[PDB]
This record gives sequence, C-alpha cells and structure tokens, in this order.
Amino acid sequence: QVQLQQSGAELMKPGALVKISCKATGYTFSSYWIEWVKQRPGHGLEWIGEILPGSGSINYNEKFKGKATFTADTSSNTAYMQLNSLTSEDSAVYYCARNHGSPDFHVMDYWGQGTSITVSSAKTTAPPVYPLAPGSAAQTNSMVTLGCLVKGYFPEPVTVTWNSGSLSSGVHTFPAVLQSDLYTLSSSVTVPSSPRPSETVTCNVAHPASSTKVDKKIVPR
Amino acid sequence: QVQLQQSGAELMKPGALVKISCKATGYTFSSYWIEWVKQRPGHGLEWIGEILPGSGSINYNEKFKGKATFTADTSSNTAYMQLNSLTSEDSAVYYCARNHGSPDFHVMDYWGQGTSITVSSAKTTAPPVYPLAPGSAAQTNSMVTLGCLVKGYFPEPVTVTWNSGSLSSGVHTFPAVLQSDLYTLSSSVTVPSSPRPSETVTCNVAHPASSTKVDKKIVPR
Amino acid sequence: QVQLQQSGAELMKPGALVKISCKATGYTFSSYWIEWVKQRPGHGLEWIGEILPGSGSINYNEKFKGKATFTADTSSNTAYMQLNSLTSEDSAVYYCARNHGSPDFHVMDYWGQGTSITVSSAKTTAPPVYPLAPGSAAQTNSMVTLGCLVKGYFPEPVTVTWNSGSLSSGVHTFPAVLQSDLYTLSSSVTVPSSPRPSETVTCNVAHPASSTKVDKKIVPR
Amino acid sequence: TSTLCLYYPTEAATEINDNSWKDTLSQLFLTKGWPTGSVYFKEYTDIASFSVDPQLYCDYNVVLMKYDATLQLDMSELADLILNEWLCNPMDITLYYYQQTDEANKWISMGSSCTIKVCPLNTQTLGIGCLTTDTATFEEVATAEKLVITDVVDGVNHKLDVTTATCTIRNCKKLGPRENVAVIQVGGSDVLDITADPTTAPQTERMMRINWKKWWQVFYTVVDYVNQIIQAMSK
Amino acid sequence: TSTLCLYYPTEAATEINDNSWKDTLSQLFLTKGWPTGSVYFKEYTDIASFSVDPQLYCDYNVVLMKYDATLQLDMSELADLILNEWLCNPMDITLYYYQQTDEANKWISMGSSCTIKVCPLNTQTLGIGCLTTDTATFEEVATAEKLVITDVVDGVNHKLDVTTATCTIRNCKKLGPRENVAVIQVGGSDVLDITADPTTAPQTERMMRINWKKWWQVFYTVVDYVNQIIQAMSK
Amino acid sequence: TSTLCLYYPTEAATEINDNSWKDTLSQLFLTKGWPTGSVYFKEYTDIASFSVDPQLYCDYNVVLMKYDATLQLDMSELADLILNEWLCNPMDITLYYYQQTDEANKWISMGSSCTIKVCPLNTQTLGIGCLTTDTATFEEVATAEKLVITDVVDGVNHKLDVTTATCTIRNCKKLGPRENVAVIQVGGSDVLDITADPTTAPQTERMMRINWKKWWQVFYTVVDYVNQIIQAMSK
Amino acid sequence: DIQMTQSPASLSASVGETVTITCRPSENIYSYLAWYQQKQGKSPQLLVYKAKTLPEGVPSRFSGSGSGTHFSLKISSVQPEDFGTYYCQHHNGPPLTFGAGTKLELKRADAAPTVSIFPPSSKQLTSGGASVVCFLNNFYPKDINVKWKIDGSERQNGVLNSWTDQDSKDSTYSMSSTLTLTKDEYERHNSYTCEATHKTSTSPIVKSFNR
Amino acid sequence: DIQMTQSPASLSASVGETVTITCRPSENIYSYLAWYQQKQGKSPQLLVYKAKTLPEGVPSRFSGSGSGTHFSLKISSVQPEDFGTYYCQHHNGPPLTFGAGTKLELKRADAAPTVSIFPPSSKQLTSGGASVVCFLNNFYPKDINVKWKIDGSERQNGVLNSWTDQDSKDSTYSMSSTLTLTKDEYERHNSYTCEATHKTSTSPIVKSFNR
Amino acid sequence: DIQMTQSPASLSASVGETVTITCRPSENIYSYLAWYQQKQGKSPQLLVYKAKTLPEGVPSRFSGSGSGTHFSLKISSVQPEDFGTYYCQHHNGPPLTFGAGTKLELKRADAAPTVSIFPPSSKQLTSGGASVVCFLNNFYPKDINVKWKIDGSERQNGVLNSWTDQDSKDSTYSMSSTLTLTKDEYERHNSYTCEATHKTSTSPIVKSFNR
Ligand SMILES: [Ca+2]
Ligand SMILES: [Ca+2]
Ligand SMILES: [Ca+2]
Ligand SMILES: [Ca+2]
Ligand SMILES: [Ca+2]
Ligand SMILES: [Ca+2]
Repeated sequence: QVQLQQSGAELMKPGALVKISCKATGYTFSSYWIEWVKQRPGHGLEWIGEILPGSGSINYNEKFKGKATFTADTSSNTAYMQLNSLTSEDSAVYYCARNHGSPDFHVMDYWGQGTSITVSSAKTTAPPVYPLAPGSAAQTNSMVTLGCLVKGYFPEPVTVTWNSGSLSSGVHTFPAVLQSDLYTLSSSVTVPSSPRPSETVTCNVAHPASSTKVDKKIVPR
Repeated sequence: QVQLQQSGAELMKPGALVKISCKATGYTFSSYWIEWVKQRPGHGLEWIGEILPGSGSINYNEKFKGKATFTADTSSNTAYMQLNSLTSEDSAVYYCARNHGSPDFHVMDYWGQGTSITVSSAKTTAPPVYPLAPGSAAQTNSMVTLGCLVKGYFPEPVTVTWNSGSLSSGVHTFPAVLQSDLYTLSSSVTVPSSPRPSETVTCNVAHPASSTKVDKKIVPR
Repeated sequence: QVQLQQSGAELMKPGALVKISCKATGYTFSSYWIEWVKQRPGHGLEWIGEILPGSGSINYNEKFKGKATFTADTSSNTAYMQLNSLTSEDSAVYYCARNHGSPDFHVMDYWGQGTSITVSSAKTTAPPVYPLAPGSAAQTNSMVTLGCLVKGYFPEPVTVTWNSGSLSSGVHTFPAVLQSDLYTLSSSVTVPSSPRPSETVTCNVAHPASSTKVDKKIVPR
Repeated sequence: TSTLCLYYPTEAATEINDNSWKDTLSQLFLTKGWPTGSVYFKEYTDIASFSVDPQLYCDYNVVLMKYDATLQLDMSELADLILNEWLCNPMDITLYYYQQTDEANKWISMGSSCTIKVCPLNTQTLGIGCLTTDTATFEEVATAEKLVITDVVDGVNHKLDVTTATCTIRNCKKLGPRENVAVIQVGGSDVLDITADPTTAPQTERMMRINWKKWWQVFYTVVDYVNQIIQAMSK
Repeated sequence: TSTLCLYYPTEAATEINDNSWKDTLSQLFLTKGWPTGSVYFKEYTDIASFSVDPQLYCDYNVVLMKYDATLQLDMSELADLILNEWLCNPMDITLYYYQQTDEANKWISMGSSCTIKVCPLNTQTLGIGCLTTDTATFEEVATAEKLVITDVVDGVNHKLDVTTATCTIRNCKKLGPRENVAVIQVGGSDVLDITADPTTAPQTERMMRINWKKWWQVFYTVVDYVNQIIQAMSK
Repeated sequence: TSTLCLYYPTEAATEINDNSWKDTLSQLFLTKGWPTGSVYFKEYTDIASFSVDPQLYCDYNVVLMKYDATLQLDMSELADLILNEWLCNPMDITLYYYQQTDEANKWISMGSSCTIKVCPLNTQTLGIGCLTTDTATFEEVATAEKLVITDVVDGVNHKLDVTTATCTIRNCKKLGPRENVAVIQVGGSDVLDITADPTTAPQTERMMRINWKKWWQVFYTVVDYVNQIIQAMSK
Repeated sequence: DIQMTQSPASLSASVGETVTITCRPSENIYSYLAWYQQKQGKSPQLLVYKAKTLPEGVPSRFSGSGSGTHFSLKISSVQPEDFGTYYCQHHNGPPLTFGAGTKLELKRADAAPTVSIFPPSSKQLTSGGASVVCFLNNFYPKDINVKWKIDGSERQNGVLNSWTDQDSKDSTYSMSSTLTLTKDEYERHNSYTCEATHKTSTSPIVKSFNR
Repeated sequence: DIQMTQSPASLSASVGETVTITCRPSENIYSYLAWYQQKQGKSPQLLVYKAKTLPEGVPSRFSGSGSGTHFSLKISSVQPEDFGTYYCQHHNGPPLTFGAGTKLELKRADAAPTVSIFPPSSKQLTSGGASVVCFLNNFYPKDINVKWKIDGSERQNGVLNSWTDQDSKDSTYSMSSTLTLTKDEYERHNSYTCEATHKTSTSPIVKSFNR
Repeated sequence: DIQMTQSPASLSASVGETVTITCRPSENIYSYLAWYQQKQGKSPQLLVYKAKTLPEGVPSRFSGSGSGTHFSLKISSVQPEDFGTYYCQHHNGPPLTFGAGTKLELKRADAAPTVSIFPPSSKQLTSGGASVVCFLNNFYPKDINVKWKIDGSERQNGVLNSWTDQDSKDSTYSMSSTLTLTKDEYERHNSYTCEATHKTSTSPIVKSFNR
C-alpha cells in the first residue's frame, strides 16, 4: 500500500523557478531512493536524477545538472525537485518514482501521479467563441454537422458542452492546441438533418480562469 | 490541584464504535494508573479496567474484554477508552478516575466529570406539544393545575418553561422517559384559581435539535 | 544581518503587569546575552539588566530588582521582560540590545526597535475639536494664521490634516501633551491673506480609538 | 582456503545503489589479501530474527549492525543473541506452564507486538499473587516489544500469558560464545550490557564500534581493516 | 542472621499495582536462600533527598535508581551521594562567608530551584572580580538546578548568594565509600563520572546497569541474582 | 619556569561576562601554585579548524571542548585531531588522483558543506564500478559534513569529487601523540572512539570528562585540580 | 468474583441524627475497602480508604470501621451536605466490584399526593391517538403506586411513568403516569379513572373523568 | 550514454492476438532491462524487471526475455486492458535512459473520413480576421493528411491541426484543421477547398466552398 | 555607582565644522567606554567601543579617545547625517550607567518668532470653559520663553506648553502655549496678552486681544 503523491500543477513565467513535491506513504521514507522523470509530449521519458532522503545521496543526469536540484524533508516525508531558470521547453509532466531496494537496483516500482508544469509569459484572456454553421450549400441527406470554435485564450482549461450535457453522444471535441501563446480549440457535433435547424443546438463554453461563461446557438444560413 | 476532564457526550447508532477521552492535569501523567467505571441508571458502578500510560500496563474486567480497549497518549496527557459494537445497553455514563500511588493500591482519588453515551438507531424528530387543560369538572376551590405534554421527540434534551421564566416557582417538570425510541415528558404547574383562566399561562418548549421553538397557551374548557 | 524585533506598544492600567518581548534573528540565540534599557523622555538611558538565554544567567541593576523579571524561550528565540506593579512613571520606551561576545564585554551592538509602554488609569474619550479663528482685529497685510485645537482625548494617537492633505506645506502641528490624563494638541497653518477667507480651510481630525472622524472649517469673524 | 562472510542489512546495500558493489569491494579485497572467491556477501532483511538463528556460512563472519532507534530494539539484546550460541525449543503457553533452570535458561520472544504477563506458581499449581484463572491479576513484564529476553526467578513454575497472535515465545538455553563471528556496530555511542546479570559487563574483542557517515565508507573501512578485524576473532 | 534491604522509588511500586508484591517477592526470595523475614522493602519518594541522608537500615542495601530525564538530575551526582559517605553541616549564607578545605570538602545544595552565585574574597574580605555589595557582579555557577555539588578553588573565602527561598545549601565533607550499599541503575547507557576530579573515573562493582522493560522484570532479576549482587558488595 | 595554556571556545568566555575573568582566575592560580605570569588564556573561535592546526603555545596545554550537538561535528573526530600529531599537504582534486598509503594516511576535509564522492581506479586509470567521466557513478562517502576524516582501501588510486566550493580536502599523515595537550570534554556521556580502526579503542589519561553546569564552575574546577590535570599529562 | 453487599438499599433521616451504612463482602477483603459518596448529578468522591482511613479534605463525622467480611460507614452529625448515594468498593486487586449503593434521604413529616387527572388534547385527538395524563404532586414517603382503570377494568400495557427526586424546598417527590392508546380504543370507552395507593391515604386516593 | 532502441514505434492488433515489442540497447545491458506500461492520461507502471522477472500483481501473458543487446516483451492473449504505450529502460546504473515507446492500438475494419468544411463566422469577420475550419471525423487507419488550397493554390503557413485519440466506442480517430488569415487576405480570394488524403479513399476526398 | 558626565548638554554647529562631545566618569573606567548615536524617533546605534575602536560600518570622521576619567568623541567633517543625540556608556561591568546625552543641532541664521494669539471658540464657550491659544512659529535659537498676562496680571497655573523639533526644511522650531480657565473666570476679565521673550527681539514680542 505504498504511494507517492505529487503537488498540484503550476504555470510559471519564463525565467522564474518552481518547486515540485512528492509525499511518500506506506514505507520507511528514509530507506528508499526517490526518482525524477521528465515527460514531454514527443520525447518519451527522460531521467533527471535521484535522491536518497535521510543519508542525502544525490545523482544527476549530466544533462540536468544546472537545471534540477533535489532536497528531502524527513519530518515531512516529501522529496522536492526545483527547476531553475525555466524555459518554454521545460513545460512537461514530471514524475517521482520509488527506486526499489537492494534486491534490484534502479527499477522504479511506485510512480507519483505526475505534476504538470507550463512555462509561458502569456497573460489571462477571454476565448471569443464563434458559431460554426454549415455552408449555405444544398441540403445534405442524412446527417448534418455543426461546429464551435473557442479561439485564443489563456490559460487551460475550458469546458465546451452542447446543450449542457443534453447532446453528448455523437460529438467530437478536440485537444486545445497552442497557437502563438494562445490555446485554440474546436468541437464538432453530428445529428440527423431532422433535428437541425428545427432545434436549438448551442455551444456551452466556460473559462474558469477569466470566469467567462458564454453560450452561442449555431444559427443556420 | 489534580483533575481529569473527559470528552463531551455522544450518541452512536447501534453497531458503531465510540472514543471517550480523559485529559489529565496536575500530576505526572505517566506515573499513575487510569481507571474506567461504567454507570447505568439501575446498576450502581461497574469496573471496566485500568491502564498505565507510559509503561502501557493494562487490566480488563473479564466481562468487558471484548467490548473495551484502552490507549494513552503521553504527549497529549489523555487516556482513551473505545467501546466496540455498541448495543442499546451500552448506553450509560462512563468515568475515568486516577488510581492512587504505591501507598494504597486501587483507591481512585480523582474522578473525571463523566462522559455520556447513548446508543439508539433513532432519528431526529419534532416534539408535538399538547396543552393539558383541566377537565370541565366543577370549579376547584383553592388551587387549580395545568399541564404540558411534550411527546415523541429525538433526541435529548428540550426546554420547557411556563411564561418564559415568569411562572417558575410552584412548577413540576418530569424527567424525559424513553417510550419506543422516543423521549416523552410532562410538566405540571399549580396556581390559585384566581390567576387562571383570567391569565395566559403558556408552555414554552424548545427543541435545540430539530430547532423547533413552540408556545401553546393552556386554553380552558 | 542580526536583528532583534520587540513586541508592539501597550498601555496598562496602574497596578497591572506587562510582558515585553524581543525576538532574535541572525545569530545563535543561546550564545549571546540580551540587554534591557529603559528610556524616559527626560532621563536619557537606564540599564535594567541582562539575561543569558540557554544557560540562564541573569543580572539586575540594583534599582529594578523588584520591578523587572527576565526570561527566555530558546525554542522561540525570544527574551521577555516583565514589569510588575506598574506606576505612572514606568511609562517609557524599553529596548533590548545584544551584548557582544567575549571580545568586548557589555557593548551592545544590535538594538531592538523599542517597545512602548504607557500606564494610565484613563478611559477612552472623544476629542472635542475647536476651530481657531483669528481675532476680529484689523486685517494683517501678508500672511494670516489659523488654528485647530483637539482637546482632552484618550488615548494616543490622532490624525489632523488641513484639507485632507491638500494644504500640507506651511503647516505646524504640535506634539500631544498630557494635561490631567487627557492628551491635548494644536495645529497652526499659515497662508497668504489672499486664500482666506475666500477659501475653505478645514481641520480634518481622526481618532482611531473612539473612531471619531470630524471636520471643522475655520469660520472667520 | 579460508572464507570471510559479511552480513549487512538491506538499507546498507540500498544506500549503495550499485549493481556491482559486491564485485568492486571484492577486487578491493584482493588488496588486503583475499583471493577472487574468498569472500561472500549475506543480506539480512530482519535483524531481530537473524540475530536468533543466524545460519553462519563462512569460516569468519563479521556482521554489520546499525543502531536504529526507530525500531525500538535493544542493541544489547541483539548483541547477546548474535555474539552467543543459543539453543531454543518451542513453548506452548496454552497447555503448559514453565520454569527456567539456570543462569542460562531464558525466554526469548519476538514479533509484531510482544506483550508478556506472568503468574508464579507455588508447588500446587496455584498462583502466588495471582489467580491462574484471571490474567488481570498476572504480572506484566513486557508491553509490546519487538524482541524480548525474559528472566524469571529460577526454579519456579509460571503460567504464561503472551499475545501469541502477534508474538512467538521460545525457551532458550545459552550454551556459550561464538568465535566465528564479530559484531561491528555503526552509530550510537551506546555501551553494550550483554549479561542478564546486573553484576557483570563483558566487553570482548569480537565486539567492535564504527562511526557512521555513509555506508560506502563503512565498507571501505571494513575492507581497509579486514585483517585487524579477522585477527580479533582468531585471537 | 543477615538482612537485605531493597530501595526503590514510588513509581516502581505504583507500576506493579499489587497489594502483595512485597510478599510474593519474599517467597521468591526463599528460593535464592533468604529466610521468611530476612528481606525488607524501603520506598524512597524523593531520590535527590534520599541520596543525601539515606538511613540505610539493613546489612546489605541494594538501591534501585531509574534514569529519569524529566527531572533534570544528574545520575552521576546522585551516585556520588549514595555510593559515598558524606557528612554535612548547615551554612548561613547571610552572616558568614565560606571556603572549602580539601578535595573532599564540597557544597551540596538542593531544592525547588537552586541558583548559586559566588564571589571570591582576597585576604581582606574584598571581592576579586566582584563587589561584595552588589550580587550583579557575582559569578553564577548554577542556574536553577534540583541538586548541585559546587566546587570552588580550595582555600579561598567566598561570599555566597543562593536563592535560599527555594534552595538549601549545606557544607559537606566526603569521608569515603559505603560498603553496605549498591547502585543498580535502570535505563540510559550513561557512564557515571562520580569524581569531582576531571582526571579520574572510578568504576566499582557496587555500581551495577539493568536494562529497563517493566518494573516487575527488574525485581525478578534482582531476585534471580541476589547472591551475585550481594557478592559484589561483600567483595 | 613552566607554562600552562588554557584553550576554550568563545561561548565559554561570553557566558562569563567579566572583563577581569582571566585576571581573577590567575590570582586563583597562585593558590594551586602557578606564579603571576605563568598561565595563558587562548580563545578558539572555531573548534573544527583549531583541532587541525592548533598552534600550541605553552609547555602544558589543556583544551576545553564542550559537546555541541547543534553543529553536527563528531567529538571523536575532533579528539582524534587535537590529541594527535597530524601533518597535512594540500590536494588538487581537479588535476590529480590519490591513494592513501598506510593505516596513518587519511584524508581530512572540512568546511561549510563537505560532500565527497569517490571512484577507485584499477592500474589503468579506469574506474572500478564507475566511469571516471560521470560523477553520477561515483560512490558517495560524506554528505555535507563540517569535518570529515575519510578512509579508503589502502594502496588504490581514486578520482575524487569534492564540492571544493564549500569544502577543502587535505592529505594528512598521523605521526603520533601529542604529550603537551589534554582534552577536557564538557557534557555528553559520549565515549570517544579516536581510532580509525574498528578493532581498537584507546582511552588515555590526557582525555578527561567534566559535567557541565555553568562555565564559571568549569574553570573553578580546572583551577581547583590543575596539578591533577597537569600530572596526567606529564605522566 | 467478590460480591459487595450494601445495606440498607435506602436510608432515611433528618439532620443531626447518626446513620450507619454497611458493606459485607462475599470473600475476605482484608481491610481493603473504600467508601465513595456520589451526589445528585455529579461524580463519586473518595471518602474513606483501607477501611478506616479518611483522605484529607473529608470531614471527620465520617467514620469507617471493620475488617474481613464485615465493614461499616458511620456519618454522625448528618448535615444537609451529606445527602445522596454512597457506594463501597474493595481494593484488594482486580476485578474490582462496587456495592449496590445506599441512598440517604432527608426525613420529614408525611404528605398526601395532590393528584390531578387530565384528558387528551383536541390537538392530539386530531393526530390519531389519545393519551391520558395524571400528576401526583408533592407526597413524602417516597413510595407510591398507581392503577389505571379504563372503565372499571384495570389497564397497564399502555402506561409510562416518571418520578422526581426529593425536592430541595420541601423534600416531597412527584409522579407522572401517562396512559396512551388508539383514538378508537379511547372512544369505545367512557370512564377513565387514575387510582393511587399511598401511606398517607387509608384507602386509594382517586381522581377520574367521563367523556 | 546507453541508447535504448524500441521497435516498432507503433503496433496494431485486436484482442486475442500475440504481439512482440522489442528493445535493443547500444551497449551491453547485462540483463538489467525493465518494461513499463503507461495508459492514456496516467502514470507508468512497472511491468517487468531484470529482463524476465515480473512484479507481483502483473498478469502472466506478459513475457519478458533476452539479454545483452537484444531484449523483447511479449503480451500474449491481448485483452482490451493491454492497450496503450510501452517503454523499456535499462537499470544498469546512471544515467538511466528509456526507450522511445511503442503504441499498441486496437485494430479494426477500415473507415473513410466524413469531412465537413466550415467558412468563417460573421462574429469573427467583425473582429478583423477570418478562419476556415474543417473536420475529418471517424476514420480508422490512424494516418491521414490534409492540403489547404486557397483558390487552387496550396497554403500551409496559417494552418493549425489537432487530433483525437482512438475512440473507446468505435476505435476511429478524428482531425481538425484550422486555416487562419487576414480578413482582407480572405476577401481577395474566392474558392476555399479542404483536401484530404487517406488509405480508404483511392483519391483525395475533398470538400469546399466559394464565397 | 559610576556616574557618567556628558558635556555639553547641547551643542550647535553647521556642516563641515568639527565638534567634540566629552564624557567624564566619577570613577576609573579603564578604557571601557562606548559611544552610541540615537536619531530622532529611532534606536541607539553603537558608534565606538573600548574608548577608541569603531565598529565596522561606522564612518571614520568619528574619533574616540581618552582613558581613565576623561574621554572624548570627535565628529569631524560633520555632514547632515550626524545630527541627533549622543550618549556615552562605560562597559566595565554591571551596573552599566549611561551619559546624560548631548544634542547636536543644525546651526543657522537667527529668526524672530511670528506669534499669533487666538481667543476661545464659540464651540468651547458652549461647553463651560474657555481656552486661549498662542503660536510662536519658526524661530531659531532654540530658547524662548512665554508669559501669560490675564489683564496685566501674570498667570501660569492654567498653562500647558508644547514644542517642535528643529525642522528639516529651515531649521526653526515652534511653540504652542494654551491657557485654560473657567468660562466665568474668562468672563470677569477683559484683556488677554500672550508675551514672549527671545534672543532676536530686544524686548518682549507681544500679541494680545480684548473681549
Ligand atoms: Ca497480581
Ligand atoms: Ca532466569
Ligand atoms: Ca564579576
Ligand atoms: Ca573544592
Ligand atoms: Ca557506482
Ligand atoms: Ca586508509
């Protein structure tokens, strides 16, 4: 019943420094090494280093020596990693796993949940939502498709829903994608030509950051 | 200036388990044994066991072995007793007294104030109050008697007052008595035939549990 | 980067006792003696005594033996001085300085900021403000002078401002002076005969104690 | 020709974090004069149990014990077990009563939580200050320990009440000293009283003190002074 | 014919919680060979005071002392008092000044809060680094202790300033060792320096270490090894 | 004719708080028999460094060391340095690799934060369980200490990786014992292991224990027993 | 199991008088007996140990005595502060057992109960069931009994009673019977009598009402 | 630096089938290789160590093998719970290096993309710039490509794309291109075609619109 | 008790000039004398110890000297930052005693007080007592005296005064007398003069008013 719980996600401004943390539960904290792995979207898994809380032994992957610096509080049962001089490319997911005992060295058996860091000198922003209505083109027989476009906002995340959960199945909503510091995202929905336009399918977008709740009904034409 | 202060009163549901506590003040907590006595309304005093905080010595009355389990926190200066698998008959008052020193063994010199436990699978309830007006019978010469009946409520306690403290002396108010999971109680008052009915003697009942404050004037006839 | 920070100011009633405190920062608290100096308005500096936190050594100026009593909490890093049986003449500023090391004995190198004590059996009070308007006397050529008189209040302090900061330069405001348990103070202002009476110079007085904010315009005649 | 067996705790090796530490140290052991296969490395995971039945494999055994206050075990009790030759049998607290025979018959119990209450019997199977019927009258001599060597007045029967659920109590005879072993303790100035007897305190050469800093250092020293350590056993 | 007197602290007996413990142990003492009325049980309630004037009643006295860090008393200071023969007189700090005479004249003060400041006098009754008039110039040699054995440069007069309200200071001469006593300490590895002299450290047989677990166990051991303990006194 | 030099820490004198303490004690020293200019008082501000190169000025040196757990320095390591005659040279961790020669060649490093990682070299300048190129494969033998006496398997070269920014590591040879010095420790029952060797533990007369109460008391005792202390050095 | 036998279960006397409670154990408690006094709505208070010894605070009109199988307590010049429950416990090792208890009451001149019968409320009859109350206020000899006769026929299955402890003012108790039954069961009957037997009244003092 | 070489970068199979991922280190990892499995939006989970040994919980259709410079994993009766990413790491001392990863996908019958083109919003054109969206929903073979032709001429400098992970329901992906440009740049052009190349369609499936 | 004797009690000079405060103890302070400087509304600051040694930060135009019973401080090129109070203390063991203090003021060209007399307020006279104020603003030589003449006759029992510290701007002080008395006492008199003696004015500069 071992378990490492890492701190919550954060988003620093380029140049600043952050503090991730890992809290251990279910084993003698001083008796096992703590691992640190970095995971960027298209780079697999990078080892950063390890630390032995208590004794204080430390090991750094040659490539992070300047960037990462580990510590451990025994009274707290938490190991910390600190990234200095953040760069737009430090944005990624960081894990902390427990390095097994003497038996088999360096096999990490328990992994944290993962902390998330995002470096971006961006500032909060409202996501102008635009209603995507089919081209006036001739009537499509069976199914018709509508869309919603939440554009240029900061920062993640946002909640788009068609008809407040009403119309759920048959919908596709795509992953926000950063375009020039702003995240942009779209969502498509497919219903028989019967419902629309004889209905009122609406885009329910909510930005918990700038606290902007907006609704826009896909008006045909 | 020794003193043991026990936790507040509680009321568990049958089958659950409770935690009483005793906090010591005025002596070296680790140097004296802590006693536990059970007191039900018609059973006098039952010894449960004792514990020696620090060393950890424990002694159980053969009859409670399964029910009670003692512990002690030295840093806290409090001894705990825990009753497992509560039964409707575990309802009673529990004390914690200090077992004197080497001199005279087993003589408890300082007693806690007493904790109170009530096991009852009952649920909160409002106490319908009924006005008790004398029988239309012929006029009684000197004193006349009025009554108030708070019936079927849960749980204890309740506050009945005649004329909000106005009429206090000359009143009798009886101990709630559990009838089928509900407590029921009555209160009588005796004033010369002069005041009543030429007055407005009222029953002021307040149930701090379901927060029901109600007043009912004893209307003759 | 050594530094001693003393507790906030207080005002006891004659006969009571107070607790000043000094918190150390920047050195091994247990390794240096803590000094206590008393400073009344017209008496220079009086030495009270010293204390060595940790070992516990103490030294009292023969003249304070009965009045002052020192203590020190090592876990807290704060030294305390307690004045017993306060007298109207205990009112003054109290400091706490660090007694240098073995090198040079008794030279205090770091001083606290100073705590302030005021003994007075007085009670809170509102400061009736009176507008000081020039004597009807013949017109004064160049500059004219107006005044404000905040009289009989308790306790310190108060805020007088002419035209809410508007008219600042060219003003004189005098130190409150205790007259029979009540503080009294005046403020003068000098502006060309041009502005007044063709203006509206006002006295802005605020007593943060009895929360009395009042404004009074110096009405000529 | 001769063999050296090093006993250490898991934590020791875990802190070292190398897949070749046993190997590196072995080459280093050639320096001090021990052939390529002359030394063996045994890993005890639970000191308490190991101390009781330590199947000593080699000619010379040097066992590393690190004072650990966060386990509540007495170093002395542990030393008394490794440094000596014990011979235990099992005890059935349920059906039988027991008595120790000589200054060498002791009751060594150990486990999760060892709580032992005792009741001395007169020559009738009757309690003396207790009722063989209610354990609330027994005499408590151990309250939840992880290792306990209990001693009672020799030649007296006792009804025993251990918490066999979490404890195991066995009847041991201490027959003497073990020459092929050594204790090297790491940490805690602690002086060891390995006699049940309050009167005596024996300090032997096969009972050595190293000052803790890091485990790699401990092993380096053990290697740098193998002969010195071996000479204290063969001496 | 001979008598054995056991001294223990109250806490010891309180933990035992039996009205017949003294009795049970006595029957157990017949085993080790001591007749029905041959052993006595004396209860000291305050170790500090007992250590000073311990009216030893029997032929053989074995005193049980349990290391208690929550009282701030030095075990060494306490041992130095019981294990030795002291002879004290009262001191009047108010009217007289004092001086110690030999390596055996010490000032033993004890009480609620003992705070002793001293001022050495030259051959004129004048201070040396102090003004016999203002105690703010005195030299503090004890800040609120419960037991203190003060030592000053022999053959020099001193104006003393004790806090007699909570303390009592007496002038003691240590005449030698007490053979009818023994100290059995329970707990704390602690090694005892019972010499005022920094140079020497004497370790005697009448100074024994038992490992604490429960008080019943302590007594069982004391009984199971009575002769061994007695032999260390008569030896 | 002869001279006595007392070494103490600053804290010692600061607690005394007198401008004439050195003087008062000196007159007191005439009592014990030392002429007006016969004793000197040297103030060490940093024990760790003083222990290494303690320029002993007088014929007889008695150094006062107070156990201070809030500095994390080992008393044993400090004793080993003062009580003995060491001879160090500087090491360049950057350009050279090193090896200790005999049971007397040790690496004594000390400073703000001393963190030493080591990598043993085979006879080719190649790692053994490490890559002389990446210190992440080194073996850590000290994690941020204030004083460290490192010991490696004799006769083996090692690439060293100290944190020279906050540490200084020097190569020392211990040539023997110093007769003109003595250690008087104040506080902590602590027994001192001043041998690198786990096998031996030497306890000398020039290694004395005083029980702490106040610094004035310590000095009074040192004076009241000067000869006893001197006799243990000349003996 | 040592069984403590306290007698009398109840005692009654006025100030100044000399009472004597008595504990009698099943086995031989050598002299390890204690006496605690518990006052209305509070906790017990050690009052005597090792048979005859009294703690410090405790007055001295309290006298413990005896040994073996017979022990006695002896409050002498009983003052208003000595009224409540008294227990006895042996302290000769576990398991400890206490006495049953002796309740010391304040004596006084007899008093007859002024009973008042009360028929159901319109409020209640609107619910669905009727309930007849009956108060027997201020009577002295603690003991009192009540019969519920529903049209001559005695009932008892729907009754619920509550008593009051000796009053601080006069020293008289008080009772409260409450006969409950269906609204229907209430209506198919006519006469409701509340009968009460006491020491004062030569014959059952009754009160009643007919619908 | 030991370089782990995982192959294939992507694998595709249906339940019951037997797959085989394979790690190949640059140097000689004696037998110190591990295998972790990471599932969509979670953390990795040790699945195999020291080449062939499996931790406790882990099923047994998972089979590790090999030594030296060649190692292989072998999920056998693949069940719906074995779909996600798989990494391999050596544990022969620092610095540790992981594999690239192998993504195991759920096989299934091919599917053609139902693309829908969408012209700018009046809302947006009021801002100052136009943006053309185009959805290519539910297609199977993961791989799909899109050309943006602004009046016959291919564009690509203003495009931004986003994909969807294999759906839990049908196992089909989904894409979303978004061509952005000035309002002016949008207006001096007439035909906007969104072209898409897939495996299903013999030729580019297109959708378009003219202002 | 060692008595420190600081002189002069007050000193006055302009920037650049060289002043010399001087401490003289009653007994022999060997060379254990210190000098602290305290600035308006703050705390003291060690400035010189063991007679001639200066701490670290402290400038060097500050020069301590002497020994025995005579000691002196010697601020040399006095700059605007060296103005305030200066104390001296011996540090030759308890009890420590400080000097009286020397106040260093900023010199400057003389200035005559522009006094303004102010009669009671209607507001105040409605209370029950009158109070006459009088301001003597911006004068240089610190010293100034005021006489209150209530109809030719000098009064002084109801007066209360307050001063201002040397101003940061011009270096001139300011005073504020406040004669208080009954409303009745105020009304049975007619002429209220506020008289002031200064160094600037050859004769008492007066201001007054008649009801
Ligand atoms: Ca018993
Ligand atoms: Ca035995
Ligand atoms: Ca002095
Ligand atoms: Ca002496
Ligand atoms: Ca390595
Ligand atoms: Ca070496």
